[PDB]
Amino acid sequence: AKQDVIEVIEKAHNNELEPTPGNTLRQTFENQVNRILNDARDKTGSSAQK
Amino acid sequence: LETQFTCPFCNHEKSCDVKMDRARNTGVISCTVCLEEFQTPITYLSEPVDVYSDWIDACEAANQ
Amino acid sequence: RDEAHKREWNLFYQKQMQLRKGKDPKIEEFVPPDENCPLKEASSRRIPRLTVKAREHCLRLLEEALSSNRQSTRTADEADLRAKAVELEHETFRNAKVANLYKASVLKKVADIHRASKDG
Amino acid sequence: HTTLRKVTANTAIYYDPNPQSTVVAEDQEWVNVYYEMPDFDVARISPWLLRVELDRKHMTDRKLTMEQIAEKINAGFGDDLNCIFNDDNAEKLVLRIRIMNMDDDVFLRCIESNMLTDMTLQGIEQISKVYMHLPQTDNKKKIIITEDGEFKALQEWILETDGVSLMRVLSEKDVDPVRTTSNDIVEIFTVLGIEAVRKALERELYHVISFDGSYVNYRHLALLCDTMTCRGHLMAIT
Amino acid sequence: DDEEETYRLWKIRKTIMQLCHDRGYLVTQDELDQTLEEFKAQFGDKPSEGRPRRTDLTVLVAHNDDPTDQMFVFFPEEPKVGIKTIKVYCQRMQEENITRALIVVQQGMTPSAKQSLVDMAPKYILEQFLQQELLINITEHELVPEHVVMTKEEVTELLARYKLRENQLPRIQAGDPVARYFGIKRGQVVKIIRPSETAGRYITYRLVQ
Amino acid sequence: PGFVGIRFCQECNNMLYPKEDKENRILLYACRNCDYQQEADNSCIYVNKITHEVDELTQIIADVSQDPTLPRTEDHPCQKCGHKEAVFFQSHSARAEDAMRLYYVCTAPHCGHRWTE
Amino acid sequence: RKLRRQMDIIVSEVSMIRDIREREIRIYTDAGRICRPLLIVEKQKLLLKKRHIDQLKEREYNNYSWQDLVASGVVEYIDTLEEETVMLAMTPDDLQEKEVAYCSTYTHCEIHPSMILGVCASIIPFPDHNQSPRNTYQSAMGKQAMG
Amino acid sequence: EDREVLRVIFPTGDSKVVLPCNLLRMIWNAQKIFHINPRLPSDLHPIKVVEGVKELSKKLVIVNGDDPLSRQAQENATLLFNIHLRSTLCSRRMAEEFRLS
Amino acid sequence: AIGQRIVATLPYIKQEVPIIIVFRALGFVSDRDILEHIIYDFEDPEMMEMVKPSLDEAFVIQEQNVALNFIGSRGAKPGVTKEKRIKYAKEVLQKEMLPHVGVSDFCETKKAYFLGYMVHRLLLAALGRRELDDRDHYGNKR
Amino acid sequence: FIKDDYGPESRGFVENSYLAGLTPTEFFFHAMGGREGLIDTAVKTAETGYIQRRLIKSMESVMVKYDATVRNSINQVVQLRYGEDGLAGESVEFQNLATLK
Ligand SMILES: [Zn+2]
Ligand SMILES: [Zn+2]
Ligand SMILES: [Zn+2]
Repeated sequence: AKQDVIEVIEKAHNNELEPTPGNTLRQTFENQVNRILNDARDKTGSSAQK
Repeated sequence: LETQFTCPFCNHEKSCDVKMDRARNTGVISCTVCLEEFQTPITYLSEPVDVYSDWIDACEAANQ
Repeated sequence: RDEAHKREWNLFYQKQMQLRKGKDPKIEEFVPPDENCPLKEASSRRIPRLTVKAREHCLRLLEEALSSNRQSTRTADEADLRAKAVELEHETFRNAKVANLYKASVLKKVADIHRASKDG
Repeated sequence: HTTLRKVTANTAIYYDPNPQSTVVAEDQEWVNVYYEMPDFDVARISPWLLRVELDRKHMTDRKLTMEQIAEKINAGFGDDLNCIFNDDNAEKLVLRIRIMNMDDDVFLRCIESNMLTDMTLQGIEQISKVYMHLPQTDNKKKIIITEDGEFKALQEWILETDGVSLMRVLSEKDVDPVRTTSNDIVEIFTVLGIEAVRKALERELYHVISFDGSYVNYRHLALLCDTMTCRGHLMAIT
Repeated sequence: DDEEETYRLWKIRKTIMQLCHDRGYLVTQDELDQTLEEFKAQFGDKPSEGRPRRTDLTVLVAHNDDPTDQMFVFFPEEPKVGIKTIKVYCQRMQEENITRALIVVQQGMTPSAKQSLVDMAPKYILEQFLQQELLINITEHELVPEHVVMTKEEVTELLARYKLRENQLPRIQAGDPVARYFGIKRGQVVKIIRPSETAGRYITYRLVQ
Repeated sequence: PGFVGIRFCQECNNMLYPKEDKENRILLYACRNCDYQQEADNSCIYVNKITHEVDELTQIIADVSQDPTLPRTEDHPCQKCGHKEAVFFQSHSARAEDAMRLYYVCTAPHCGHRWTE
Repeated sequence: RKLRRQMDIIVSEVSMIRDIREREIRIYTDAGRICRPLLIVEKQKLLLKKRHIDQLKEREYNNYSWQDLVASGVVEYIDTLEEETVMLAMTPDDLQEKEVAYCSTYTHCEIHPSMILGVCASIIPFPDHNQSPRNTYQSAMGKQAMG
Repeated sequence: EDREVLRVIFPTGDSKVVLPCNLLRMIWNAQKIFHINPRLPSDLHPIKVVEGVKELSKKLVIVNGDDPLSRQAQENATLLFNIHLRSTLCSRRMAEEFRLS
Repeated sequence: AIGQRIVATLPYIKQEVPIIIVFRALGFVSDRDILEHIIYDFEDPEMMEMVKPSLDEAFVIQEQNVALNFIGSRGAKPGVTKEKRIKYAKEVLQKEMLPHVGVSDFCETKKAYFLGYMVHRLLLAALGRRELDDRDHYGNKR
Repeated sequence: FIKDDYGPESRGFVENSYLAGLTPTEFFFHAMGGREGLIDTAVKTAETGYIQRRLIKSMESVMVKYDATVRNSINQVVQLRYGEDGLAGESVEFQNLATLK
């Protein structure tokens, strides 16, 4: 998950990131980062549950 | 701020009324009691305080 | 608010126009088209401040555009050129309602015909 | 809602003493192509130019053309002004504004300020933004009954706005006038009446209560809404 | 500016036909289900040119209960209606013995014109409508339940059955959009039928005040 | 075009205002409190850039390369002097929505080269 | 900074802040500024050395106190405004070299991160293993305890 | 007809409703109390079901009175419950699903 | 109206006063000097365009005494004589406005510089060239 | 941290479990998070209390009458039958309509 967030940051820093409709660039970047981190949290929680 | 001022001539409190004719850039201050009248040029930043001021200044200058 | 400012702006505007307009409107009488005018409804005054001579000039430009299209594509008939130009001018007059918009539409049509001729 | 400012790249007020020769070669060539003959009166012209540059991106996004903008200028100001524009096949989208003869430059400044904000090219006022999405929840999907007699949910596009102009929006073509609604209950009362606002108030309160997944028996909500609407007007709980 | 105006006029006419039918006046099914093409055929297509003209859209209908009860619906060309045009309409209503009229205004109407409207109320009942209000039929919205105007005998039966005085019923304002749609005045009672998730159906009554 | 600056009267150092010659039809910059006049050459009295396409590199100052809290990179050498180390940061300025763009400054003293990628 | 670390003309309480992006240097000698001591970091090294620890161990005899650390320019008081311009290492482990350096330009180091806590929260054992509201609740219940 | 009315009342497909008497649990209780064997034919005449449901519907009143207003109000007040009762106590269901005596 | 006007509110003055009037009352009449105190880089046009409305609002009050006449006019208590008013205004500017800059005579240059710095900070905030200050930042507290 | 660090650690992602223990920065960020909830409680209490008082004062005298209508203190009819069905809310249950779907 940390490497994925790093990749998203690198994409945003090189202007290779496009805003989703109805969102500016910063909101899109925050959405992607929060998606990655929420998925990581859910996966780790599932592993702990198992 | 105050819009009614004491007249320098008759010393009647709040007896002076000020009219701002902005269209002609002139302020007219008149005492209701002693009927003394004074006219001064005014600007859009002017207020009844500055008309009352120009009147006091004109009085003191004329009384020299 | 905005509505109060919109009316105040209008008050500021009309008086400035009056200052910038004549006391009385020197109405230049509409020039009646010559009987040789190939412009449909040449006597119409639908579009204000539009002269028949301007329509004639625009139709001349349309004629040049159609001639360019024909010579590029080698169109056979010639009478169609005049009829097509007159029809285009009449359509433009029917659609538009202001002189500047009319002229812009005619120029756009000219550009379209030029591009079509370029295409072949 | 779309004003001119939402589609303009920049503006500028020049001093063109004669339209025959302008300050920019592109503008001069285009104008003299426009200025082939006297389609006007030369005396009733001012040398103060107002040049507006538009964004092709925004205009295409809204499917707008300089013809519509010029028509809007004509409607909002009339023939007292002079708006001309180049073809859309040019490098840039440009239009020039003049006046037929306060100073003319300050007047042009005032016109430009009003033209950018007050003049509207598209949309409804008070509606600042609109979101278009395909619902994934059945509460907003279109539920129909098939010829076989079964409930079927069809995914369809719905729009969500930031403002409320319910009466104007309901009258727009291709807008469903049966289901289109508002979350502003005072507007519902104004447009649809007291029974409509009763129902809408019930729905909004239910949404608020059940967002958490909690459940409250319907009769309590109904009693509150009836108390608020029984006198023919909206009675605030205050 | 022309096709949009034609569509607007067609929509206003359709809504007016629906309103007249709901109020008990005689209207043909073809008049109700008139397509835009039929509107352009019977009427004009270029309101800017003057065809159709708003004076050509005037409608006259007669009540089913009796032919003598008739209603006018004129559409003034003037965006704002003053007293003078109201007086013209009142004069022609006098001439034709018509006691009811609907007026559809574009921009609105002057306060003094409204005062005139309410001044001659008992003799003539002429109401006002913005065309923006008539561009859609609010009674077809899902939020609006079925409203039914009760007769005096029905109101008497209701008050006797529930042993109520008129002031004990729930209220609806005379300026309510549905009340204006049905043209009900103070003192009348409207019966509202709506579905309920607990009982299935529920009838409530509102007095016009 | 760009922004059009303001002029000051030579006689009383007050702001000059645009005026035209009705007889000659040329643009002039004339004082109000005084009667000084000047002949213009830009012929553009006003500009308003709605899109706000301004150069953020102009605002950056080379001194920022001395900030110990900025990150440093050895993968974007500058061309002016060839130094391999540089600091990078974001615009952090209003009127810049896609401001995640990075800006670079050479850390070599007395070079101060700013650039973007 | 040299003068303040030597305590010649500028007392330790004084704050000096340089805003590099701006072109302002702000110096504050006012009262009421909250500050905390931090270890000074040179190129990538603590100025605190083994000899300082040796001297402090015998502070009873050699009269070597905390004031001598401040006088030797090994520790510094930093207020919030100056903290805005500091590159702080949480522990000296941050000053070690890494395959990919994070900062490599540290100016200060924490004496110990547990000093962020107050008097009441300092008696909680393993507070970094609890939900924060529980630490907050203990911070009051400790004041209500009997002793 | 009840089904069409329900389709109008619940334009969505949500069949979950809040009603007084849990008919399914009552039928289960009746099955257990009277030792109903589902695997044998029942002695319950299907016409008995229809008439019994009609009388029961008459017996549960929310708005009393014989005038047309009272009758319509009573019909409305118990409409949903009566639809549920008729669709639960059907002769077909009573015969082939619940097998009550 | 058309542009964005900058107005300063001084202690013991119940109405806002244009900044240029305050600068004139401090003894800086020419627009060039005031702009030099407010704008340090004259090559920046955007800042210049942002200050024009303030100059336009106050272009008739071109004299120091007129400005001190104005400020005294906006005061809570109105003295009948202008001489007391310009003196009262001179008292307010010298003693009540920015005391930490100075409270003695011949300090008008320092006051002008600090007021110009304040206006410069306001302009930087307006142009988005500097972030707004945070009220909860503990460096802004004592 | 360095300036413009948008990574998980910088912006408050706690990658440790409570058993492992939080690092100092994670500890501070978690404290900020918890402070948020404490504040929310402390403010919502008064907001909700005022709302509750207003609701009660608005509906205090509404009650079921012996004719089974719901009326206020002024004897105005609020509902012709309580809940439109004339039933109390403690005796109803969730049930499914079998002929809807
Ligand atoms: Zn007097
Ligand atoms: Zn000068
Ligand atoms: Zn370099």
